[PDB]
Amino acid sequence: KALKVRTSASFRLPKTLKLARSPKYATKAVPHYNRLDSYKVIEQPITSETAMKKVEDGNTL
RNA sequence: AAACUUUCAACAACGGAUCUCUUGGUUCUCGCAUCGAUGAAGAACGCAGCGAAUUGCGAUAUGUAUUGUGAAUUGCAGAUUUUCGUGAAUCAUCAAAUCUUUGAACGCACAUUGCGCCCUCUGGUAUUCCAGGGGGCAUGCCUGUUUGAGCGUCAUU
Repeated sequence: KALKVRTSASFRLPKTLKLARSPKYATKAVPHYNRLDSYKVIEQPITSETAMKKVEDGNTL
């Protein structure tokens, strides 16, 4: 007894212990290898003659 | 008389009838029961040495694995010797995988390849910033879970 004197007439939802995930098995099972590798990002270089201008003269492959 | 018009012939056009064909349909019978949040159906964009479509598949992209078959594929090119072999093939089979972006579509959005937050790791002086790799975060309901709320309500110091 001697109850909780409150000030806010507004009764908000009382902050509580939001527990985190501790799942009994991995959903994915095997972590997937990198979607987008080094080699998989950059495919072919270019041979359009006006790129080979830009390579040699501008220093941009 | 010629030209012309007409009729009719052979040959030639035009045109695609007829005939004959037929990997399509068609109805009838029989057998079976098997989609999907373990992401279905559908879509989008891709992917072939040379593909536009089709067919197949998903950045492991006309496939990988497995098994069988036992030498193809074939338009060209090309391999490779694997041809008394754990092994050819646009083969069959198919139980292992991959399965972009989507889509019931599920972080929140969605005429946008937009905008977040969390966990973890690696870069950059980094718990907080950025970036990269991974794994997440939908709603309802259910069973439990812990955390709580109500002088709803009981019993105690």
